[PDB]
Amino acid sequence: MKSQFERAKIEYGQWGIDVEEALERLKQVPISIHCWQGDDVGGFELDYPGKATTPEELRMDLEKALSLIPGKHRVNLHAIYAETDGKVVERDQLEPRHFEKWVRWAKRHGLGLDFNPTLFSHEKAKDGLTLAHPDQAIRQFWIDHCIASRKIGEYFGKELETPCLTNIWIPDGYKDTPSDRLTPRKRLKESLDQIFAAEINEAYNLDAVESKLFGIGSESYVVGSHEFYLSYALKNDKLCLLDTGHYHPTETVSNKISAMLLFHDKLALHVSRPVRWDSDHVVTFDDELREIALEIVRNDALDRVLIGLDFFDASINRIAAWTIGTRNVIKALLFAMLIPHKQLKEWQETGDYTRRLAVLEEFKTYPLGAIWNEYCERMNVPIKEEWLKEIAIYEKEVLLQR
Amino acid sequence: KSQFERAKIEYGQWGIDVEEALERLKQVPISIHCWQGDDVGGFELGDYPGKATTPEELRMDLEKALSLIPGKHRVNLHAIYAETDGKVVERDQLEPRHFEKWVRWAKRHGLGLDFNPTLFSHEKAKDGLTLAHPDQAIRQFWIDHCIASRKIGEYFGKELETPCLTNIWIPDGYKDTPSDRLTPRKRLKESLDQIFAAEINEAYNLDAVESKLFGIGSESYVVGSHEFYLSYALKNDKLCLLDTGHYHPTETVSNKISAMLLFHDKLALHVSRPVRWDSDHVVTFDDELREIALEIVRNDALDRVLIGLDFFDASINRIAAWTIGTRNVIKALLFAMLIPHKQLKEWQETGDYTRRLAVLEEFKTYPLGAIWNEYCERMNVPIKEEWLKEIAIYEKEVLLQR
Repeated sequence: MKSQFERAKIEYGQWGIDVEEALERLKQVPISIHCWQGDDVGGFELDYPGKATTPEELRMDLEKALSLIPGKHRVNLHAIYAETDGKVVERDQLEPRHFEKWVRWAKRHGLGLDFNPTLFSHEKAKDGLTLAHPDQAIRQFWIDHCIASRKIGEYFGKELETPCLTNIWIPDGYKDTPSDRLTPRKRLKESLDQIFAAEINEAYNLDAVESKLFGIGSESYVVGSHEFYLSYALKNDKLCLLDTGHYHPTETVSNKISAMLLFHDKLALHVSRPVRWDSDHVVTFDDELREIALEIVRNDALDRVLIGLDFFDASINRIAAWTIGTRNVIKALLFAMLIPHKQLKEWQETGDYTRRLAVLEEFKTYPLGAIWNEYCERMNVPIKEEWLKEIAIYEKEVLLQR
Repeated sequence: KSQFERAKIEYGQWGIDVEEALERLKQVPISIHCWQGDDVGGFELGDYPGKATTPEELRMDLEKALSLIPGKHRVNLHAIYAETDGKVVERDQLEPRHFEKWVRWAKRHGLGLDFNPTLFSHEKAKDGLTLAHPDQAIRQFWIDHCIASRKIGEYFGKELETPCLTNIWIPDGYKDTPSDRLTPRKRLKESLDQIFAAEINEAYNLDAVESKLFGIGSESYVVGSHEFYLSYALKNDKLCLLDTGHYHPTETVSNKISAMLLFHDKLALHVSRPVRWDSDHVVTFDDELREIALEIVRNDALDRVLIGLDFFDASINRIAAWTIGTRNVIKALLFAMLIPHKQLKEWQETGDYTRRLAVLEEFKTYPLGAIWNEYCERMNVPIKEEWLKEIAIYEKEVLLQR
């Protein structure tokens, strides 16, 4: 087989694409994978079979997937994954102790940890408003929670010697047509001001705001819109986090990256396949994923774009969702590394649209597979479909016994 | 007129004061664009007949339309509308002297002027790049044209004692998939920086940037994107101009006003009807326009939102196009002012989504016509359809003879 790799490399090398430099480079990009795929977003507070229902089930499940995904990565956690020890602990009261085990496990595995406060599935979120709720006592609870979550993020970064991204997503909005779009937004601004009042060293923690266009039950209006967070983050030196499923029909995260890189040091990204609404299907190796990777790489933004997954498909093997999802994004970055950017750029500069079109096109049939397979061999994860066998045995022996 | 009086009582029962609304309405200026009158030809060195051919014709046509539009408004001029007395003047050499006849006309009619540099239909725009052209000599030339345009808007403001909005819209982009989305944008940023270097008093001039998603010739990519402009304008304390035809399918300006007023002092808005692309059909009294009006009125923003028209329809009478469109945005403002905000606000704060919905819906049949008709008589413009006569007469007696 390995001649295929040698032969593949001379094809890319005829363009001066150094595949050895690309693999060296790819090796180091971490992808933050999301814990909630493992237990259908259950968490530990107070239809496909085999989910995790237990911290020790979830960590094992994560290990299984990680061992099938080449490289070294991070795990992205939600506050409701706190380990309380059988004590009822309220969300405004969560503390570094409540994530001690996660941090120990991450250290053990060489992982980073990213965090999120949870502002859904909760008594105090029942009216569909949280940070932007009319009642001052509700807003304050959620504020205290977010502040607690930042503290927990600071804890992660200090402990793991890699900054944690603490991302705020709120569900706040209305099912139907609002009579006031201004007042809830105003309240959101005021809540976020208070959440970010205390400074945290950015070696330990970075904050992100995540917009959404609509959700089920928040259909006609959501408070934390794209224009809102884009202005807020820029005003207050915060990261925007972009979810490829959180935008308009035909709306493109690839088109935004480059523009944001001009005005923001760093940018955060959640990848998820939306199908007609924000369905959070599993990421696929598709045109827009390739296009994103091209922007990341082309723009020399590998350390500037913090790449994460977010999807929850309960219709298939969940270890498999993780392994497919993450291998696709890696494959896309690899493909983007294997593009002749200099010639493509020069062609664009000189108005040679004919060649720019032609080669972009011709590169879609370059031996990507052979480069992808060799990289899997060296990074000790199974090649091509062989990772399926590993999942089948773990389904039989572990998942199907639960 | 007793008809008016019964209507005033239906509204007054919610505590809406029609006389107060009418007096606020009378105050609001709408910026009417000159280029509808000559089909965007300008005066630089099949369809409906009798378009303006010369500035005197164009001014007559505008006077006519204005005579049918209730209130006191403004005219938005494009640089190609310079009067250069038979001389060729390059766009970078344009001075206030080339607009004194417009300013003398404006002053004599009590009109404000708004302005735009002209960055299209020119030898130096043939590649479909302008401020973002790879060639430094091209960029520099258009930079100079924009600077010179800011001085002209300054002239306007000094002269008319209302500040001029000088808006930048550029056609820059690529037909097909670009291989570099960042560098043209870095260039656009740099150009703009230069354009805005010289300070000018906000009493005389305000600058705005207009994002588009896409046009003919530029389908895949537009340098001056929404995200780009939003950040630019925020960092550099400049205005955003939103064009209701410049966005995604299902994407609304009405959902953005509230977010932007939370971070920008002032906003500009062009209204036009997009039919499936940025087609610039004549504005109609529709759902989104009403919803735009609602946002402006209920967010207290009648002095914060600079409202203008942008549309070029050649299939119908051009004076009618202005009178329909401006009459529609004024009609929509009136509509908004006659909505019981206080109660609807309070109901949302309360959770009474049933009354919010019911009542917004019942107001759809309130006697708007009777108020609108009274208004038009008070303001000395024909009522209902009767302005068609003046148009028919004008067409026979003037536009036939052209």
